[PDB]
Amino acid sequence: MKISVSKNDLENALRYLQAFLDKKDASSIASHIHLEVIKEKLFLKASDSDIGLKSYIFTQSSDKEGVGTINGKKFLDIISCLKDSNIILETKDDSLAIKQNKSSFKLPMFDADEFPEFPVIDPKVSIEVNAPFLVDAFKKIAPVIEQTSHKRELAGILMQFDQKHQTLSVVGTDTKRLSYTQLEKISIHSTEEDISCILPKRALLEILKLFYENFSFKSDGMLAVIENEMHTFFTKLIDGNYPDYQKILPKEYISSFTLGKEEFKESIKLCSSLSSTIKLTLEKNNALFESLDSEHSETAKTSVEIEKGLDIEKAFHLGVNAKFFLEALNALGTTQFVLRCNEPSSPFLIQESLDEKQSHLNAKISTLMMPITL
Amino acid sequence: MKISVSKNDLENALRYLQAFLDKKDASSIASHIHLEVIKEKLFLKASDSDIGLKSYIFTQSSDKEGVGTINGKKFLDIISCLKDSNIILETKDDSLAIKQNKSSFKLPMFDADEFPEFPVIDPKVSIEVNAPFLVDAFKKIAPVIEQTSHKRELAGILMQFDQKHQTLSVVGTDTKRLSYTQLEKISIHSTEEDISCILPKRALLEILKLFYENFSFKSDGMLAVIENEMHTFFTKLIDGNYPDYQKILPKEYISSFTLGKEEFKESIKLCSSLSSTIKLTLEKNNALFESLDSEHSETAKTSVEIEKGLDIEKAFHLGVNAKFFLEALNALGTTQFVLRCNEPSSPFLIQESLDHLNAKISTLMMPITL
Ligand SMILES: O=C(O)c1cc(-c2ccc(F)cc2F)ccc1O
Ligand SMILES: O=C(O)c1cc(-c2ccc(F)cc2F)ccc1O
Repeated sequence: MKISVSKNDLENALRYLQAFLDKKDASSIASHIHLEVIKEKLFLKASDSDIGLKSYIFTQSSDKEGVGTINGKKFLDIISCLKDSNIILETKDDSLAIKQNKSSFKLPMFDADEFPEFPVIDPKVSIEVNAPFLVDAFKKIAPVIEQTSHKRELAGILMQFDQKHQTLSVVGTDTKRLSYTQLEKISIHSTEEDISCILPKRALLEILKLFYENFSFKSDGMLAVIENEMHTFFTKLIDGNYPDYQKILPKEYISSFTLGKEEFKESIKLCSSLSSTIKLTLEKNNALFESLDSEHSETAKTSVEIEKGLDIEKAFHLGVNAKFFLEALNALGTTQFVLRCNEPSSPFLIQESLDEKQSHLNAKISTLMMPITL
Repeated sequence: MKISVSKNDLENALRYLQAFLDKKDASSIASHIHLEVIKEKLFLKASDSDIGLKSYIFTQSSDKEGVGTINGKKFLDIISCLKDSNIILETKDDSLAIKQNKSSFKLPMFDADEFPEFPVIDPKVSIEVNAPFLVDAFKKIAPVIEQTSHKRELAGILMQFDQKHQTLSVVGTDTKRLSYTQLEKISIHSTEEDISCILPKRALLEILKLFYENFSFKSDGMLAVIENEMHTFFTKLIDGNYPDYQKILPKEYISSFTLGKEEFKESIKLCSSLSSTIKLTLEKNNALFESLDSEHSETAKTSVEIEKGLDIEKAFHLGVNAKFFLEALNALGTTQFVLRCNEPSSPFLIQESLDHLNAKISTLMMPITL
């Protein structure tokens, strides 16, 4: 192996690959990145059976093609200490030499056959993603997903494909809040009419680092593979049947109040200094907030005026988890939000203002939430 | 007590007091700020026996004088979440009320009499600091002082006052490196011709957050008290004798090299990617750097051209600790540095080239063998 590459190209590829390495035992191949030069490209990959990344960068010059490995952490540390000019990488019998002007480094390579095979699938489902809407939905939904949840399938995010109606539904929950969206007019190529892929939280968080728009998503009902111009990412799916979210959603809502998002954030944040739960009191022209499960002797109260009068005969009292209410508001792209309610003891919905209106670039995430009693 | 104060003034004051609170036990008065209104001022204190800060802010309107307390962490959290308009603070029995228009809060107070009284000293030494030299010395030397030092007097920074010749010496060490400076022409008032104060690392760090120039330093040999227009700070001193740092320093050096600071920083940083220690080779027109305690078959090499020839016939070899060498260079204000050596196994010195507003820190360092 012998090549020249751009320092910036190489450093960037190495940063992304860090999260796929077990870095603590430097003597194990699990701490190494597999290297392969083929034609005018350097391929770098770090993976195991469950999750992995294969990246590539263009060579500036190419002299010998071949394979090798190198400790990924030490490789990034070295490159980040160099100038922004080309770097010469060259093997010397199970050792990689790294050269930039007057600086030179040797690191040992391991057997490249000890690296696991990068998997390849025959897809049952595939889409092209040319806009930010899907990763937006992933980013907005992620905070409600618990990796340690009891129900196996709730520890990841749900992607439910309806190729008949051309919708991709994206759903996450911890049983206390459920956040969802239904992305429209998605060109879904599938052998099945309805197929479900559950991505583990771990993999979801890596997808947010690696992709934005202009990538493909493919799956065979076992693995998910995602690819853009630079990267090929894969993860194993979570096996099982994610519960039907549409049967959990209430049919109708008695009341639907249009309220100020930032005003509600401020007030809830303010009251949550002393308590994880809050008592919300909605009147015709006011919203009152009080700390609820604070230690005794501690109180925090505030209110806010509602100019555009709510349809409230009396006074609606709702106990809410502060953090969960905030995160639901944080997932909304509008300046106002709709709070849809039945009784104080039953689930309530938080969603954007004009949620039925169609969007292109971003997802609209709605959140159903169990209230606190009293 | 009752007082209407500015949100930002109160917020800012509370942020500074956080480091002086033991926040983990909220049932302890160590987690509380002492509040007192007197005339046009709200005084806020956070302290124990060992360290403390007293601050104040102003009111413009009528108030009521009195005392009270409040959990300092909870108070900051509340005030940081409020709007940028006036905040009314008022005691109501054993509770502090906070009011900003539609927002209102009550928090339990503890007995203000349990609050440790803020110390007043009869100073045996005092200085007026009207320039950043001292805090500059503190900042530059602080990294060599380990707070977890098992030898007690080395856990703090030395301030050695020489009344007779108007010099303040400031010194830190961990036994592997010793960093020092002699601050000339300082108006020292003191009841002895020589006196020494050792400030704990803890306190040294807080001083850097609070003070810069235009402050007084005072001590009675037991507490240090530092004061500006805004704040009064104190700390307990570390008791015992700081070792004679002056007898440690070599009298003469066989070799003295004037070298580039940033180039050495870069080359050492580069080699320290694979090692904690480095082998330095100085030749007439070259400086070579190699990783030394790197693992089997791991190597990092680089070199730098020295345009102005060094004064050596045979190449000089020196093993160094990378991090200690870097921090010694980080303490220098000049673009070049003087490295002074005897044998490769003898202590070596780093200092500025060509040694009002900045202190000059020299660092003496034990080398690594081979
Ligand atoms: O099994 C469960 O108890 C359960 C509960 C919910 C759920 C119900 C009501 C609500 F307001 C929010 C939720 F996340 C969502 C999913 C789920 O599996
Ligand atoms: O305990 C010690 O032996 C000891 C050693 C030093 C010291 C000696 C030489 C040197 F190059 C650096 C040092 F910090 C400085 C202070 C000190 O107390």
